[PDB]
Amino acid sequence: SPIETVPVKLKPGMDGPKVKQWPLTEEKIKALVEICTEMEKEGKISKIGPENPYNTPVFAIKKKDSTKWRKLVDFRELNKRTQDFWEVQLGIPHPAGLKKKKSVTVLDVGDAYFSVPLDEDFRKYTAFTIPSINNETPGIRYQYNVLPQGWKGSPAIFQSSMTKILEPFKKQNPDIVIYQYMDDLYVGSDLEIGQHRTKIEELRQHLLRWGLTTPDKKHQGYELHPDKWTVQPIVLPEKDSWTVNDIQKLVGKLNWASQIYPGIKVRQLSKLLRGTKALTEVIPLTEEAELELAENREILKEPVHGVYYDPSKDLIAEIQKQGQGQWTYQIYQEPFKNLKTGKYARMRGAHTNDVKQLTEAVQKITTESIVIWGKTPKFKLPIQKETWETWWTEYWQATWIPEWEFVNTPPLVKLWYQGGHHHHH
Amino acid sequence: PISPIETVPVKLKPGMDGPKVKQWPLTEEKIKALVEICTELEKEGKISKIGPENPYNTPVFAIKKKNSTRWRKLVDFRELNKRTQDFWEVQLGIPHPAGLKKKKSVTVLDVGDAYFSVPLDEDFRKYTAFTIPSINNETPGIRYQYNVLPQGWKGSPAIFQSSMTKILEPFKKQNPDIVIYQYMDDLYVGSDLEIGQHRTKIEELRQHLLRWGLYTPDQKHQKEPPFLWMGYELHPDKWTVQPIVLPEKDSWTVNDICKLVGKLNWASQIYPGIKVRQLSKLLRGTKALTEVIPLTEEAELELAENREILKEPVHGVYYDPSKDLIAEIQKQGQGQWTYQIYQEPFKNLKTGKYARMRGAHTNDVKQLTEAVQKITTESIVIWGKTPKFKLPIQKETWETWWTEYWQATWIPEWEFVNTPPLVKLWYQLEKEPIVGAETFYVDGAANRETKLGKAGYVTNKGRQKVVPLTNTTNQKTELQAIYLALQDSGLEVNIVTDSQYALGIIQAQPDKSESELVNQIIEQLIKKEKVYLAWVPAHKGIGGNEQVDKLVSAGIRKVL
DNA sequence: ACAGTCCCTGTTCGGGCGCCA
DNA sequence: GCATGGCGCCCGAACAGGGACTGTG
Ligand SMILES: Cc1cn([C@H]2C[C@H](N=[N+]=[N-])[C@@H](COP(=O)(O)OP(=O)(O)OP(=O)(O)OP(=O)(O)OC[C@H]3O[C@@H](n4cnc5c(N)ncnc54)[C@H](O)[C@@H]3O)O2)c(=O)[nH]c1=O
Ligand SMILES: [Mg+2]
Ligand SMILES: [Mg+2]
Repeated sequence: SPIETVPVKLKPGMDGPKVKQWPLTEEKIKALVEICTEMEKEGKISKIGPENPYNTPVFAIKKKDSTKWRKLVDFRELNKRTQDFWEVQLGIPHPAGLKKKKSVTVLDVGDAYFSVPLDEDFRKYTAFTIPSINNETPGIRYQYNVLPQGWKGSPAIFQSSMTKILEPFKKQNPDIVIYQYMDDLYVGSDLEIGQHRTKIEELRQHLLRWGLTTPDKKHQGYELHPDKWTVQPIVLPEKDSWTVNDIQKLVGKLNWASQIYPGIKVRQLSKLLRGTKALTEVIPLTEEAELELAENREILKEPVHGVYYDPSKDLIAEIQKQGQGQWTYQIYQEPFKNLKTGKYARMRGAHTNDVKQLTEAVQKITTESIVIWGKTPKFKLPIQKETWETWWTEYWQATWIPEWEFVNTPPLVKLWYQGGHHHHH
Repeated sequence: PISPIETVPVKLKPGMDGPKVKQWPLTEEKIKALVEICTELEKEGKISKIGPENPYNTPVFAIKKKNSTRWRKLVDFRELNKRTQDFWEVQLGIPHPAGLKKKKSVTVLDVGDAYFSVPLDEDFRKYTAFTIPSINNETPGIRYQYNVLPQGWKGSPAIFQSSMTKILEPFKKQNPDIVIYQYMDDLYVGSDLEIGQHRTKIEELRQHLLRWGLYTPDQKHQKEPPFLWMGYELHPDKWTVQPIVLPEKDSWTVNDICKLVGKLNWASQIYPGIKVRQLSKLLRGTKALTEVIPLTEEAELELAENREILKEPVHGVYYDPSKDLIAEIQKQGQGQWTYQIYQEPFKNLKTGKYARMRGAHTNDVKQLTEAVQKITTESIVIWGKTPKFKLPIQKETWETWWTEYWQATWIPEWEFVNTPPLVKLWYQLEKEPIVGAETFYVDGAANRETKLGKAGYVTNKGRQKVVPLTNTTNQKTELQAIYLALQDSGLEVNIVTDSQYALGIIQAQPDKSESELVNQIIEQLIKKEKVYLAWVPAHKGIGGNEQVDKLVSAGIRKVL
């Protein structure tokens, strides 16, 4: 009784990944060495030498409600070089469903993949090197022999199986929608939370009968609710009186806004500052001014036109630090053509660590993207490369990792995406 | 004896063949050395004489050893390496004494002819062919072909290190409690057994290797407190760098300065306060190793003060996992920072410095933050954790900062220490406009062909000014304007502008810069009492913004 | 209303040196 | 006319990207 494999043709003129390993902490290493000994015992991975010219970094993480360490490979770069494989030859289709469901749960089904053996040729590319503290010894190198947790190509192969494992469950529950994105399974229903959870518990079960494992938690809501997700846009402050400074700033936003919506008119308001005056000096809004203002304030309600998602393009996510622990982001494909826009609040049961927040925020944005387009956005992170590369792993909690990019560009547009409208009480 | 360990399979890059580079002129005297050596490696079976059919070759040569008492054969496989498959290096970093724990007993061994004890993949051997000239060069010498790891190959270092790890795997399993640091063929074995028991294991090990071909000459430290390891002197309770000898000379060449700073920087490990800033400026701009650069004022001085530090030797104390670490940093000089990590107050675990100045305009907080991050990383590499920080910065200063800077930012657990100088923001821009203060509307413009420029301001109190500029950039002018506005400003001023570029630099509260102008703007800002810069969309006809423009862009965009 | 160009700044990569082997 | 791998530092050139003029349509 043999067990087959799918050959993973790598794209022409494509070289494997060669990324140096980033230094891990005392525990991270410890746990990683253990995870690796077993995996090597259970024949999941095998030790390799330096004749193999490839590499990918790895690290570990400890999830919420969980006190077990999970190995995590950053095949992010391998994914990029193996895209035609999992996005064309064998691609998991994204159903517009759970975007709509009232509740979605995410299961770490990924462990299933260890079950199928990985092609022999493609194996060379799964190499990884474990570092040693204070460099006692030269890094140990291993490579997978089975579908690995984190490669987009793994979920591409298992598709054949996973579908069969689910035909039954999908039969008795014709309304629940399940999406498989990498190591995860998004299970969404319109049922009641109590019943929902139960159906989930039933799904976990269904999986066990087919030998699949789903890490369980120490159990101290969690699940995502694609309803309380609301795209909230720009709001022109509303005040009783107005000063030059104010009108200027207002024309600021409005001007910037005219880029998103072309309806914004600034003509009349501009007239108010017709001539060089002092800043604190007060100015009364005229008849034609007040109209225009309100005229504009109205426009900012109807979202732009031409915001049609297009799978053939990347997905870009931008985060703005609003401070006070408040955050804001926009996701788009073409400039000024936002596909969504939300915010991000404070931590419950935790502290206010500037970085960590972004980390949480980034993950937040990512799943929403998964659920909605079944694709990951490219993040433009508002933090220095080092600051971030120093601690994002220390707070990370997802099996996948987005493609980030750094950038600095202050609120020149003077708080272009936050709270402004507050008149006297 | 060669080794019984499986060879690592190696190949040349596709489409490429072996090297056929001829042997170059060698010292008749030197040759002796190689001929001597090759006769040995021959009987030992490490290399082999080869026939006429082998078309490959590669120039070889010798070089004095550690004690110049012998010679190490080297090969110039530079041409081979380029035609050889890539390898992933398994050497990730370098051990460090400060990351070492105490052990009742210690020993350190080395492997005689280490490379030369690891079999070289068979089929690859062809290309390792070379040629040894005759003592008088009458007729072709002997053509030899390596059978073991040859020095000067991409593959040797990584092959060995990987193979040397496989060898130590069994041994390591059986004695989990022994500690073995392996850098190449260099072994440091430390345990908590008794001197005698120790020697035993060491005998197992030394023998264990011997079964694998890893010979072990009696030139390995046994019962000696001063352990010579990785360039350090390892003592029972303390350690230090090995004799560090700064060069002493009247005039210096570019290269001489390098050797210097590299020496001094290697001393920064434990010798606190070492600075190479100025000394480094000497090698600014394209130069040549030979060129003889002159030691300026500072440099002469720095090298001096830096020379008076290496006078009284220092020591570092080993690592105790039983108590969290501490890293303290202080502001050395403008841009420069030095730190030291310890567990006990006076007993420095290790020291260092951080001078890298990143960016055009920054300030101290940001640089301070950089060091924190630099050390944090370096700490995880050595100890695996992040230490607690003692920083010369007001808890209040920082909070203001991270809660006002637009980028995400953070420092780990840290406590304030009042050890001057102290980091602080030198001024803050007002959140709201200041009542009853001259409101300067400022701009400037320039011709990207004539390079001429007018930077001007105009206020609500009817005051006005424009200055002409020789060769400037449309950006700088906008800067100049704000300068003028700040010069001619009062003590409380309002400045509106259309230049994000400008506005941008200023909003991050800089306290340093490579830009002359900015330092002036900086200086001027400190002196101020209540500043407030505003922004306004250019060419939008707003308030005074409209006017200044009209002015400053007078003779640069009139007609074509 | 959209390329083509310029200024300015940031990141990577290569050279030299130090240190270990 | 003199090699290899690894890390560190410093320097500067090369390449990238983003806002703002500029010219032509
Ligand atoms: C510094 C340096 C290192 N390396 C690479 C290649 C080299 N591996 N080898 N072979 C490995 C370890 O460096 P190491 O500094 O240990 O040199 P190596 O191992 O080559 O020789 P080693 O230094 O260990 O030998 P010595 O310390 O000079 O002498 C040891 C003594 O032991 C006796 N001895 C050694 N071998 C034998 C034998 N087979 N039979 C009898 N006596 C022996 C002999 O009397 C000699 O004085 O790093 C390199 O390529 N270039 C370099 O510049
Ligand atoms: Mg040796
Ligand atoms: Mg301007």
